[PDB]
Amino acid sequence: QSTQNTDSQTRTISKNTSTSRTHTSEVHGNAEVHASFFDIGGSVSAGFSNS
Amino acid sequence: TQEEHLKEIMKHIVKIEVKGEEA
Repeated sequence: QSTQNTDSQTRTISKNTSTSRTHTSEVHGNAEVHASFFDIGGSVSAGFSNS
Repeated sequence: TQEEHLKEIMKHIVKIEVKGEEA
């Protein structure tokens, strides 16, 4: 029979770097109905966002 | 100034819109 004892100390020094590039499109919509005592309106909107 | 008052009431009849950021 045999017994083994072991100790281990590890020093790990690590580097990392990164880039990233995002390209974002977007198409918005809107409708609106306004109403007052004697004033009524309506509105339609649309939006085109690049990024 | 009646015409100016009518223009002011017409301007009041609406919204100054909203401030939205999509950053």
